[PDB]
Amino acid sequence: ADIVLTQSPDSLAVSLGERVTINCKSSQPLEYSNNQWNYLAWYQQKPGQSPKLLISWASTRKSGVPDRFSGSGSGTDFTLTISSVQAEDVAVYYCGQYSDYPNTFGAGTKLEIKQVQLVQSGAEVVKPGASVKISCKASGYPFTQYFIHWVKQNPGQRLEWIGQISSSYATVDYNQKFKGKATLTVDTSASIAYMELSSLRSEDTAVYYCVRSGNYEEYAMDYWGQGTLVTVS
Amino acid sequence: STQVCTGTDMKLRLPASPETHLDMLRHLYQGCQVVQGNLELTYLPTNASLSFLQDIQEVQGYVLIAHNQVRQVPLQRLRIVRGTQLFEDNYALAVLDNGDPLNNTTPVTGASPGGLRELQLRSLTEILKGGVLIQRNPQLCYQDTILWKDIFHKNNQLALTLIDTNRSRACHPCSPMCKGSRCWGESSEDCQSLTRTVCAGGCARCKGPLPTDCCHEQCAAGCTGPKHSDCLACLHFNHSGICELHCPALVTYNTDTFESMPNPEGRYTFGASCVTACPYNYLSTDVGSCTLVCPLHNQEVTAEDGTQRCEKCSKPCARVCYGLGMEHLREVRAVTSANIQEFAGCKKIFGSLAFLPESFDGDPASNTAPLQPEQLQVFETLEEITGYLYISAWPDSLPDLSVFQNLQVIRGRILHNGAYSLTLQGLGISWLGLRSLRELGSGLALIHHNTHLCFVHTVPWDQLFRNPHQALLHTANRPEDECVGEGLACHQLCARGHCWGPGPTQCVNCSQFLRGQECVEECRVLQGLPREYVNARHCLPCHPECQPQNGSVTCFGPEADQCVACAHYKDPPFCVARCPSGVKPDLSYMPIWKFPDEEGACQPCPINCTHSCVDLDD
Ligand SMILES: *[C@@H]1O[C@H](CO)[C@@H](O[C@@H]2O[C@H](CO)[C@@H](O)[C@H](O)[C@@H]2O)[C@H](O)[C@H]1NC(C)=O
Repeated sequence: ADIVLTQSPDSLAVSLGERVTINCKSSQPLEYSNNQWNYLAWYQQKPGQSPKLLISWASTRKSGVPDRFSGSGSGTDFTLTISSVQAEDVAVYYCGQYSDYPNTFGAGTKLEIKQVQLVQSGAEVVKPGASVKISCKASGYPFTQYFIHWVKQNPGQRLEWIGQISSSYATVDYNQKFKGKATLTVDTSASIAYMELSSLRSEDTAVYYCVRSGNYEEYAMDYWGQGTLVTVS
Repeated sequence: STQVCTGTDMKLRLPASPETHLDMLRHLYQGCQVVQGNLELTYLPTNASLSFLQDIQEVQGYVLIAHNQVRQVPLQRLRIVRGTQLFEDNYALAVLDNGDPLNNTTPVTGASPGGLRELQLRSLTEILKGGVLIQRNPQLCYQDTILWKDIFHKNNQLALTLIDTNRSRACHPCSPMCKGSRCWGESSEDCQSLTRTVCAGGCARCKGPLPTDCCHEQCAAGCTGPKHSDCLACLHFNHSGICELHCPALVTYNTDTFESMPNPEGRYTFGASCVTACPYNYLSTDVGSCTLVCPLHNQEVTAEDGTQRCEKCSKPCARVCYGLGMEHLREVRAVTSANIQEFAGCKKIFGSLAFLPESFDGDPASNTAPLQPEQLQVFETLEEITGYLYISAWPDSLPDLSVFQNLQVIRGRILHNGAYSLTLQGLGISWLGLRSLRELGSGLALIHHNTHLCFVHTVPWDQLFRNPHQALLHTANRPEDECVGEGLACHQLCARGHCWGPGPTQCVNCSQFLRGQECVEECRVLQGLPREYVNARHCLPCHPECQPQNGSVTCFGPEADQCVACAHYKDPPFCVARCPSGVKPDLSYMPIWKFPDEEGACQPCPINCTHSCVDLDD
């Protein structure tokens, strides 16, 4: 059974300096047998732009993100808390687990008031029933020492994990939901990952994000590309 | 002794016969605690109990783990790798080509993929010499988290690391119990314990942060406390618990003169331990070492008991027969026409003999003609091979290895592939025929792919073997029962059914009596053409001057004095044909002049000086 992450506040409108919590419950515990690590990340999508990681391992905070943002929880309920929300902090915040395949995300929570670079290819308009091959060019890091994922974000703005390719051996894990639909490739000699959406229909209208991931403490997906919008006629 | 096992020395070369390759490893390491060479684990399948490696603690040479589809290799207890031999001559640990990219050979939804996953070396805290090579394991994790500079010894030149980290699998972080984030695996038991970089000043190894925690200067992998006696591994020699830099010498200085061994305490260097006597198959030098080849200007001598030693050639060092892998044959690799004549009239070969196709086929660019089967009988006189014997090829006009029918011992001090003292493959001989062979000194025996070879289970292999971790490995020879079916079974006189081939010249022990090299029912103790006696089950001839005794026994020993009753004339020393007349008894002694009696007795006769009596003769 696939891991369902359900976030508690659909949306919060709130005053500057006020304190917020955002909650996330999963259907199974987001831990692994061998470790006490909790396989949950929090991501921030401020409108206009790609999601960014703030907090992995539930407890652990990514370097660079300010101290107000704090990760709490273990087992099956995790909560993000912002000590005092600022004007920079109006965004949609996404719960995200990486304990079991397929990787799943939460519904989102929009808050309101009152060097690595993955450069995705251009936007695309596609006749239903045809196919398209989106690219992603990595820079600023040793390519072969990291993985590459693909994540779809649809019109209503929820996130679905498509799959992962090893950038050295080209091996790929898929989500079953995308087995016929997507195929991941990598030209390792050029630092480009690719994805090929085939037999496109209306529900493939979405934005397709390319997301890096690494090893050990850097297990969770950290850096997203700018996105490619694929709209079908 | 078990707990000591030989090395291996095959590198990446494929198992000679794969069907028995895992078997060799299990025999070779089942009880082993110290490998005295290289631990090489190559070409192991995915579902392969390697449960037998669980006790390995030291490795004298290098550790190679290469071309295996197995997921885990249980070397958890392995503590030190001294790197006396190095893989590629620059690596004590080498880990290559384990996961296969695999080509979807398994179904698309494989239960799981192959390839080593974690190194799981919870105890490796010392590499005395050599670097680390890790390449092309796609399922491998944590290789890069380890701090290898901690493992390499203070004095380890060649402390280089080439560690590919391309993986098909993302590695879960080290268990949270491992503050520092260095671990051999996902488990909380896999945390890299530190013992060198975390040390107090002016030390080499330590148990912890402070100077109380510092290990004795003779420790090597750590310590449970400060004293020698408290080490985990000794930098040099484990003198029965205490770790010391030298073994006690064997010439003490008694206060009054250079007396002999403190040998109630003096010991021999054997690997990284001090021992009282060298183990079986090793030689003793006078410099307190156990060796496999003697020092220069020296000779192998023996002893009535069995022990072999080295002592000086006080004369010129008498010249010897070197085999392949010794001196002018150091790198030649086959017995050929160019060198066959060098083994003519040798009782003992220092080195090895291998016979490959190139021996008997041309190789005309070399200009060495093929070896003729007639030439092989150069080896009739050969009693001892110090190295190994290896036969990939053999004239089909020869049924057996009778050419070597006087071979008594193969020492196996040098071993083919590091593992095998006797190998025979692809030959189509019909029986072995090594009637004299009584011991394989070291190593295993590998006899495979000999279509017509019978007389393998007839050999009492267990009584050739000395050290444990020796075995016969055999497959693809002729089916045992296809042999007795056709009338090839031991001679009826062969004791307990052990022979090397057809007939009474091939028994191991005759059941009854042996005349010469043939088993017989009766010696000729009574009715006999030539009269003979028995001695330790042999028929040996009586003296030609004992007289045949029709009905009764004719002698009691080989000498003439031993005779029952002489056939001509007697002189008290023994039975004689002719009474002595003036033979030289000594260079400067009087001549003995005697004559017959009617009684057969030689009696002396009366003389002066110049004319004597020889039965009426001057
Ligand atoms: C040095 O060699 C000793 C024997 O030569 C080893 O002692 C043995 O220790 C085991 C327990 O580990 C006992 O069961 C056995 O009877 C014997 O005492 C010792 O382990 C070894 N130690 C070092 C420092 O090498």
